[PDB]
Amino acid sequence: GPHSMRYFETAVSRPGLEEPRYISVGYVDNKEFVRFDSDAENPRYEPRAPWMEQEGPEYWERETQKAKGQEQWFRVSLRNLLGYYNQSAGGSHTLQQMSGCDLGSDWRLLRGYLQFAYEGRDYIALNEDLKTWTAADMAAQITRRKWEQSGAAEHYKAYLEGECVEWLHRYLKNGNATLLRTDSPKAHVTRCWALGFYPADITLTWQLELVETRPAGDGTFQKWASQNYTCRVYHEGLPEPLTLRWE
Amino acid sequence: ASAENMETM
Amino acid sequence: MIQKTPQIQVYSRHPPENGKPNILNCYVTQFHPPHIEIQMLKNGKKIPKVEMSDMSFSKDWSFYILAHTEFTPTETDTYACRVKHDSMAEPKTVYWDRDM
Repeated sequence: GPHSMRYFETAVSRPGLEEPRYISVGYVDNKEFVRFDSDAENPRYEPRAPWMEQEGPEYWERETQKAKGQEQWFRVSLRNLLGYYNQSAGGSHTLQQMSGCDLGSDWRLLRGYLQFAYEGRDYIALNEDLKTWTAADMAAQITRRKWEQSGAAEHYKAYLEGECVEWLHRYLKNGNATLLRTDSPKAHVTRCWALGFYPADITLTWQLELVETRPAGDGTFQKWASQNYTCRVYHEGLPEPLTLRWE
Repeated sequence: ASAENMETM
Repeated sequence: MIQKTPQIQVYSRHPPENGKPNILNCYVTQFHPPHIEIQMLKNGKKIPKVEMSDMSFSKDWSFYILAHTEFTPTETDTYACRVKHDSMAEPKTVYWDRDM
């Protein structure tokens, strides 16, 4: 089926400290592979999946150094925004970023993402044409015009269409261990439970009160909902939907 | 592989 | 302030059977700002050694995390998750129901 990569980056400013806390978290087909964290001991892009270990110290200097840039970028930006909105001093603010790319089952580029939130509110976003911006509010217009009258979009486009695809095409080839080999739900009634599935997309029914899908810590997911009445399970990995009652 | 930002907001 | 109240679910990695080692999960979601304290309790006593996992956010920008620790379920004891977060005056405590 289809495939994706995403980096989630958060910077949080703090009263007193002149450097914000910074976390970046990498995801492949919706599953974590790399992470950086500013607070930590002495900080770098630790791997959070075993298949990423075959990348050699060399790849980590590259990425770890990249994360150094982003802190710089997020600090300055944190302070540009304070003025844009007349936020006075001593108060806690948050800037968030999302970027990455979708691939379809043929491995070609479906679409890129590059977007931003301030205080948890949409701020500015790259349109699906990788070439123009949607700005949420009047502050974001400043950013927009800076980014127009400076060609950022193409830079991101170049990362999105090229690099993003190239490396994901590769991570895929490096770790089908807990990726391409998807597993599927074991259901039962005690309310029917689906357990053990991957990916997390699933639907449940009763035929004659939704629990949200939830990590079980080991990489699989679970859901539930509560003779006539019978439960059906729908999933990416079922070679035919499941039907049951018992008890 | 993460992306690098250029121009600030 | 821009603030959102965390949703909480407490549950086991595996369906529980007496005296049979397992993991307990406390999944916390939909909250903002991202700072938060999560505790796991055995009979109102702070369980030692809890791993924090995730801390990223979902496409609606709101934050999620998973807390977890090792445990041998018994039916002589209570288990809960206790959360503290600027959006709530007093800590919230959700109790484990083994059928859920």
